[PDB]
Amino acid sequence: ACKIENIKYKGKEVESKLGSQLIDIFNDLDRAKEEYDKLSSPEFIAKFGDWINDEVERNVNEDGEPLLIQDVRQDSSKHYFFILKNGERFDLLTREFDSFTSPDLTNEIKEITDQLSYYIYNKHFSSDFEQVEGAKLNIQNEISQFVKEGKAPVQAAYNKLQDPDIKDLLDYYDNIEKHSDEFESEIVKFFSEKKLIIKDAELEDVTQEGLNEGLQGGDLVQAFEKNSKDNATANVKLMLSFLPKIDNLTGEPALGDYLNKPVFRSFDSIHSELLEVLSDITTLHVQGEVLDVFSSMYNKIKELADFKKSFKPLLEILDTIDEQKKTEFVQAFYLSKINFYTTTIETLETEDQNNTLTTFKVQNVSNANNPISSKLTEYYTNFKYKILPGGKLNKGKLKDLQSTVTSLLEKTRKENNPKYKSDSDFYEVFEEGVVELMQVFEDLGVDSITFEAMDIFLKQFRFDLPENNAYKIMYQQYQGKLTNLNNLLKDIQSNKINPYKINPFKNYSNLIFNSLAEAENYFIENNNESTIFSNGKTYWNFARPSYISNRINTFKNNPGVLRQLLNTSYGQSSLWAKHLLGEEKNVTGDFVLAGNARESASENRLKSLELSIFNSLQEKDKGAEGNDNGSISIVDQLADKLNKVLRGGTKNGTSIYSTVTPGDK
Amino acid sequence: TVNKDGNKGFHFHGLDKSIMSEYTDDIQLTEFDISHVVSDFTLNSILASIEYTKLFTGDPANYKNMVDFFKRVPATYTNGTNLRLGLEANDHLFDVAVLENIVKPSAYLKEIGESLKLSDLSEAEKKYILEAYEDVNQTDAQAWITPKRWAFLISRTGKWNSKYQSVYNKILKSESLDASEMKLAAQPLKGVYFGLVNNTPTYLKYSQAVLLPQLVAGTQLQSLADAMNKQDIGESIVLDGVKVGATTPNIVTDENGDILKSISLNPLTLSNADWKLQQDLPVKTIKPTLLGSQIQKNIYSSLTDEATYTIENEAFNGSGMFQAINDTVSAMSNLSIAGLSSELGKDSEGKIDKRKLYDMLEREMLDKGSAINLLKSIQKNLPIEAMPGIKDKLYNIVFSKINSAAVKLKTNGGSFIQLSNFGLDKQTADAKGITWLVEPSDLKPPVIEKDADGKNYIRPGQIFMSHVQIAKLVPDYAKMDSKTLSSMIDPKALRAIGYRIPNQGQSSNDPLQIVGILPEAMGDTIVAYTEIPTKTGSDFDIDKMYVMLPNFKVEHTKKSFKLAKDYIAQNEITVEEMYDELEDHGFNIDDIANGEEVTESAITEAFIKNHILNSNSELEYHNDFVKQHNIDAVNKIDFLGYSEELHKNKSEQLQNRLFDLYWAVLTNEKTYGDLITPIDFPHVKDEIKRVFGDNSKQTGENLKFHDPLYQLKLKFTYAGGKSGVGITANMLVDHNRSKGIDMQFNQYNLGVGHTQNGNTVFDKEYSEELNGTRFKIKDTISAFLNAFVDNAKDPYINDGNFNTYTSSVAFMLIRAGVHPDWIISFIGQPVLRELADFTQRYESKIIPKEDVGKSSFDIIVEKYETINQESYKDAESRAFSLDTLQESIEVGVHGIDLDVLKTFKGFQEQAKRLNESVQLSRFDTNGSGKNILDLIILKNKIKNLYVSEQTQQKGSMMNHFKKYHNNGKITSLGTQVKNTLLFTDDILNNNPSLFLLGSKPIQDLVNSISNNLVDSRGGSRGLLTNEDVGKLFYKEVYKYIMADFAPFKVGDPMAYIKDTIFDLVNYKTEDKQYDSSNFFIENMTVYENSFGITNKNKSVDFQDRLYRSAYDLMMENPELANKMFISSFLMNGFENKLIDIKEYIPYQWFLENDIRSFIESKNTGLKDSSESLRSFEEQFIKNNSDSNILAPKVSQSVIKSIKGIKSKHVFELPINDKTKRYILGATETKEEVLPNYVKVGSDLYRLKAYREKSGVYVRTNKLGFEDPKSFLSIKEYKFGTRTGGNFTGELTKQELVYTNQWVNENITLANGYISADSRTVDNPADKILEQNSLENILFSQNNVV
Ligand SMILES: [Cl-]
Ligand SMILES: [Cl-]
Ligand SMILES: [Cl-]
Ligand SMILES: [Cl-]
Ligand SMILES: [Cl-]
Ligand SMILES: [Cl-]
Ligand SMILES: [Cl-]
Ligand SMILES: [Cl-]
Ligand SMILES: [Cl-]
Ligand SMILES: [Cl-]
Ligand code: NA
Ligand code: NA
Ligand code: NA
Ligand code: NA
Repeated sequence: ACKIENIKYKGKEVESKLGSQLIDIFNDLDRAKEEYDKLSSPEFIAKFGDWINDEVERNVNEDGEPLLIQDVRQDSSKHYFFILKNGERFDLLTREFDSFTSPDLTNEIKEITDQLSYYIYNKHFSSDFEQVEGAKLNIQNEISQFVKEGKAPVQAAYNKLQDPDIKDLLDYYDNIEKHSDEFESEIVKFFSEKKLIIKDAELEDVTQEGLNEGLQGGDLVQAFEKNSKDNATANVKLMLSFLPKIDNLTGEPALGDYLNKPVFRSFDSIHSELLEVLSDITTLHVQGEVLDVFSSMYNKIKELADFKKSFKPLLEILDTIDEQKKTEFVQAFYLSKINFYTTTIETLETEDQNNTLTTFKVQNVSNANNPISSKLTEYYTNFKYKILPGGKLNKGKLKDLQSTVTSLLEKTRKENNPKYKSDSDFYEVFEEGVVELMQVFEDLGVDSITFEAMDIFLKQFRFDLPENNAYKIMYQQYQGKLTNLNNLLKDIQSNKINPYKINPFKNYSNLIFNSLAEAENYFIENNNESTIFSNGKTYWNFARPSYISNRINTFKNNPGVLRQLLNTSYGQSSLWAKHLLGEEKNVTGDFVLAGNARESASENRLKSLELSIFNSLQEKDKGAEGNDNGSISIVDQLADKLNKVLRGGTKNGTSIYSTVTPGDK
Repeated sequence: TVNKDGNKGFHFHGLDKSIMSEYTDDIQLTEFDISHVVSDFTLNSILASIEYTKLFTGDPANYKNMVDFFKRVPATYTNGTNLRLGLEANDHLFDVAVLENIVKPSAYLKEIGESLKLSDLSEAEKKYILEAYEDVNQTDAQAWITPKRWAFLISRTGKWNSKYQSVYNKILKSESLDASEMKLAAQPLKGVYFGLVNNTPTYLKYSQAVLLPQLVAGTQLQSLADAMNKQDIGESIVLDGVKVGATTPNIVTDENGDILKSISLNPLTLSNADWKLQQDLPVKTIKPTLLGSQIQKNIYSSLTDEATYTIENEAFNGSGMFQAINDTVSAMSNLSIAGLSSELGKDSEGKIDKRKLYDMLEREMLDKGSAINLLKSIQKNLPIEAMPGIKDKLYNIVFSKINSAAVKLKTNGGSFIQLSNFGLDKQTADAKGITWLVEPSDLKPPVIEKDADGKNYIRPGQIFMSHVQIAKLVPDYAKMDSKTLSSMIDPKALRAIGYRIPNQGQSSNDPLQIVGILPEAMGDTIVAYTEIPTKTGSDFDIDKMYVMLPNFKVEHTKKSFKLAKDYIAQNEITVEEMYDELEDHGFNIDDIANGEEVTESAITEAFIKNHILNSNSELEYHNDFVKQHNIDAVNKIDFLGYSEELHKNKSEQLQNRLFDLYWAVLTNEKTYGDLITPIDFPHVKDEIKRVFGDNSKQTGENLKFHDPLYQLKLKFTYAGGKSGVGITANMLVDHNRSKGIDMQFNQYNLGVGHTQNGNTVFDKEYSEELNGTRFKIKDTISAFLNAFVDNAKDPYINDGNFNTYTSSVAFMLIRAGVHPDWIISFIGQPVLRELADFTQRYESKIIPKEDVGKSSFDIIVEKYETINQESYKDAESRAFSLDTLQESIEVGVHGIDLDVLKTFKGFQEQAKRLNESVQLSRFDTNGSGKNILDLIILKNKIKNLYVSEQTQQKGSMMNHFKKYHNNGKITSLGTQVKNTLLFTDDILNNNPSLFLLGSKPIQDLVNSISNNLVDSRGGSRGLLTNEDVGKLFYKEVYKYIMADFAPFKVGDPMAYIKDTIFDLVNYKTEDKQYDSSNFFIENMTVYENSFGITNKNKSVDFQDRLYRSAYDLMMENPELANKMFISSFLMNGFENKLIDIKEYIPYQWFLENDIRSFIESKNTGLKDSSESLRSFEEQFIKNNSDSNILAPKVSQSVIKSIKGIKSKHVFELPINDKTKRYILGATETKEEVLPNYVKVGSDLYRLKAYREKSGVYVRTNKLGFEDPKSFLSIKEYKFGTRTGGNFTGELTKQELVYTNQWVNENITLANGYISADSRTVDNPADKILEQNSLENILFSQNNVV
């Protein structure tokens, strides 16, 4: 008991009915009296009225207290508020999931919701989904049944010997059942988002509007205006949703520290990775063998499952899955990368002559803010903070880093011995040095650095490959990168590379920081979608394949057709087939490259070949005034085409040839 | 160009220094270096084009010709769902048969001629129509696939399911689909194909109708289908459906046109890897379908008062129908918006229920799917302005509901894919398949016939269609004999009205009669008479046809009523609950006089009918009922009836009334001509091609077809039409709408075109007569529309200089009445073509402007002033003759250049007036706009056109408001704008406590700031009519209003956020030592001067987890979260920037900091006095001073220095020919007034005084901070008082205070400088706008003698 009493009738046996209401709705005996004493504050009396001395008529309960008004919404949400003199809403700021009190509350309720969703999925949707739609099942019964099932053995362990920890676990499961309708709402949202919703009214409205404006057919909405996740059926969506996070230490699926039930990896990150690796895979007639796209895809997964073990069960699922669901997975990721070329023009004036000169730079916006390159820029700005305060190079601390890395190189030269062969030996001799590298990288601006990544950074991205003999590889990388740092420092101290103009991390990207950014991105989930933003519209960087993309992917992954193209009457004069295939001929008929050079050349020439779509042309720092393929003037497009064609004349440059004009597309 | 030493050379724009260095490092280019660069470009691009033909397109010899080659190139671009192969046998191949084109003469040719004899049409015109119907392409781009092929295609695209397996098994066994499988029908696949079959390019553009056994049963086509099953031929495409690479087509027809009894096809094996399902069009059965925006106004084209249109018990003339139709559609609108009114509790004054508004918004956000943060913000009934993340979306939702209710009117119907009637209307043996409702016969076109009374009507065309409505209402309809179904459904219920968007004419609309119901498994499939392609100008791969269908009145079985009564008494649904669920209340308003409170049986019967025996109902009573009880087949289906009194009619009744009115229009004698004329209108095409040449015949001299320049020009030529199709459709539909009213220029005559009382009058029937020919305006606009829509098939319209520079003037000339030949000769004049090309070339980024501000027109007039040695001042605007224009094109005529330029500029300015009228004639589509700003601009445009008409301004537009209200009778568009623009304006005005940004003070503020702006060429912008300035206004006014919020009031913004950034990164570092991270902080990317999230797209779960993590931070480290939120406002001002995090700031933070009281006090403070907003204006201009319209950039050349002080600090702008661009207008005393704010170079100036005809400008401070390296656009605002920027440099502050010293020392009247505060523009419009309300302005109808 010890309930709260009416302040207006202070010093009497009466209790606060409003106080009991507040007690019932906040579930905290202290917080209810706290809010009640907040009500008696003078500001509330002035804004609402004096119920302690005078007797108000409008906004009062039976016993003379400001009544709580409960609004139940269309989604059965309960909100509590007061009405003041003005008629204004005094919101009571009630919270959902009050019983759970973790300071990191978000991932706690996420773990519980994900486990309930996995329970219901494995029970009902494990076979098929498109017939039940989460309506045959009753969520509430499933919540209660999961609670009972997870509670039974804990109740037995409690009956064996009384322990407050076991009672705490029992109360935690009871609390999971207590908020069963809120978890129901969360998982209804989870399951409804998977199945795509068809919308006929506004679809027909926009179709009629586009036909009025003159958009015949598929040209109504562009392919890259539709997101790639709409291609993944709800079965594939769930199948990718319930994959476990592997523990970075034990190398096995990790457990949620709240319920000791395995926690699952985000769907968005998995979908992004699989798009990156499963895209641009198409059917091929390679050597009289028609390629089942599902196989190559599968192989990719398997290969990827050797690096990131989180995908081990997905592969497993693809083995124990129906052939129809195999096709559903295929069409979920049977897409093509669609990268956008934006031409930025910048005009400057000469130093002395005071005449104009321009520069055209064609950037790939689709894979522009990729996870690796962004990290480099993330380094650079963080490097500006720690080493360049206000534009002054802290050469003292940088020389300190030089001394540290040189002493580390001395230690490597001193303690190197071939008898060391395992990773344990390498760590036994160099853990302190690895930690000092962590510190020098952190001081250089790699704030996000973590020891685990360093492991991979020293393992040269070989995980199950090294096996017993691994000291060499690691050591190599160690000294290599260490030496490179010294060189970088000697280039940044002696001002061969000035930090104020050119980004050092970009310069030493190949030698040091590409691998480092890759290694520390291995542990972070990227929930973003591969999209771009162009002239107010949002475009997606993966689109359902086209004939031209299929043809280029065939040239890249089955070059033999090119040979057959050279064997036909018309395709015999192809310069591009010969160039891509390496059989470049001279003025008399002899090959310009030797056999060893021809094989390597064709590989690189095929890899560099890149289909793209012209996104926009824009003046530097004025992207809002940009022109796409529809609004660009003939003069601007002619200049862009000129520079794109002639850019192959400069060394370390490549030309970009547009196709034959595709009618009115 | 010439360098410093006087040597000549070349400078080449748009070539970057990196490539130019590869030729010569010198600053100047010689002729040889230009030859080098151009030769490199040309030859390499030619070789690349050839390579593309070698690797991707294929040998161009396989194409019809070189001209069609570029039209077929898009095949290489085709995208679609490619299909999975390689898993059984020969996956990668499928056999196709290429068939002959089916080109017949119309079987009913005699009847079409005998009907045209009654059409009151020209003789050569009738001959043209008849000979056009002598050559009908029946199967243009048509294909048929076997059900096996359909199943393969769907299974390999992942779309297969067990219910597809059921419907496929039923398709093979000719079993009728149940109600659940209707959405799983085998409608024709919208696929496309392009591949290289043995190094021959094969391109297949076609629709893949599935040869269901139920379709081919009992018809000729069966034979065809049979062979395909026997020969494992999956697909069958007509020759016109295989653009390139077709083998010799195999013949399948007899001498008499019948198809062969036994067929053996020559197969062509293709590759499945090259096939792709291009459009996955869904299956949408008979449903509420949005009535086409174009047809409901193009129907007036054939209305004539010389006819009598007769519906049941009503008869109208041409004029009456106009009103009648309008009246009916108006009624619909009034009904719909009334419903919305009840949804909002709209008072008589206009105040609405806050609870109901937020309920509607919550339901829409729930249905659409919303982040829990934003939906909780809505649920808390917070004021719309207190929710920064979603304020714009909520305004959008309100506007969308209003427009959709009042404008997006619906009838019964659907969208249907066309299928050729090749072997389907000609029957053999007995047809168990197609459910025939009449005696089986050929599908016949619309012809004129006599009824019993002898009056000539139009026999409607005959149609096949999957009437899913009948199938669900009458199951087992395919079982029934013809006679029982014929009597069962009302003959007036088997009719339909089929239109095609775009409606290029009355031919696109057809009145049709359903002679047979196709199998349900053909989905949205429509089979029409054999001549519909020639009439409608339609292929069979064009988009879905639209049709409007009648609504049904159904007689349900007595057993259905008995079972429903047993269920409703068993389940204990109370008598009131029924009444409660039937919010329609059809009897409560007027039929309770006898009903009162006593009648329960009526409400029970109506509830049964409307929510238990109604197949489509959301109440779920029908579904739970059909769970165990099974409904019975309806006894009779009838045409639902209407009343003459529109208030008696509900929505369905009004829909059917509109249907019958359109039927009477489309089935009348006098309209047959307009119905049967094929859609090609050739006068403009033929004149363009005779005067400028036929470009359909081209040769590749000098390797032209691979030249980059030729391909670029061809791309632009093809892309021209996508712009013109929309404007031409609008122009046609407006002319058809406004034919009766005589819109005219007040005191302006173009010199050509029809005139009334010395004024150019618009939208007469015919054009002027010129050389014995005169053409209807309808026909000319239809010809232009057809040119634009078929631009890809033949790009002739651009050859006549008809482009976006000349479109407005061309259509003004058309509607004025000018002969098409004269328009073609005038717009196609060579000097105007030079003007157009130079307009495009001039605004380009590559070519720098010699004199910015000199318009392209000015450059051209100066060129031809120098060439002709004449002055444009002494040139006049002359209405020329054809011989002058036509000759000048063929052989130059001297002395007419400057005159045609003057005529074109005058015509262009008056075309501005006409297009201003057209833009206010689009309330039946756009409504009041999608945004609040669009409503502002629409209202201001209405007011401006009104005050221009009333002031009797010279080139004004008259009789425009007769489009809303004419002949004392409200019109369709008038009602539309009444309950869209005026409705939303009433809501916004009469609910100031809710919509602050929509309140009258904010609108008046934007009107004032717009009036204080100067449009180029010397105008005062007046009321807010420019879109960009309005967008800037609202985006900055939200910041200005929010700047008074107590947490946001922090001095030195830049420093503050920096501190925040510091704190931020610290958190990150420390979090590493805890190994349990905060999701909100993890997704933050810090820049040099800002922080936020990447603007890449984000799923709802990701946003929700971000919001939850931000709320967890609000509890863990509340000061850091507070700092981050304040920085989120200071950095961006809730504007949709590239690093915005406003939608993840928990609403708990705004509520906790008392945003409710803040917004409510702001509302009640602006309710009585708008003084608090007074200090906003300058800050606005001082923050976005980069805008060339807020602060016009004045050339330093025309600037004149003043004694004592440097030019940079204070200068004087004199009124001049070169400065006429800046005078806003005249004061009361005829004094000229200059703009308040002007920037020169990179310095801002505010006008201080006037000396004589000159105004003095002094430097002032800029506000805000711009850092593109960090995506940072800080704006500095203070509410109610003036503010000083914290970012102006120290030396700049010293210079400014010294300038202030000097200007205060000697600018006084003793020196002759009148202070700027005296000069204000004298606006005449203000009086009119004060004395007239928006309603009276829109409807006019003020009494006169
Ligand atoms: Cl120059
Ligand atoms: Cl590139
Ligand atoms: Cl760099
Ligand atoms: Cl693509
Ligand atoms: Cl584009
Ligand atoms: Cl099958
Ligand atoms: Cl807005
Ligand atoms: Cl409606
Ligand atoms: Cl091109
Ligand atoms: Cl960005
Ligand atoms: Na051949
Ligand atoms: Na051949
Ligand atoms: Na004329
Ligand atoms: Na300045």
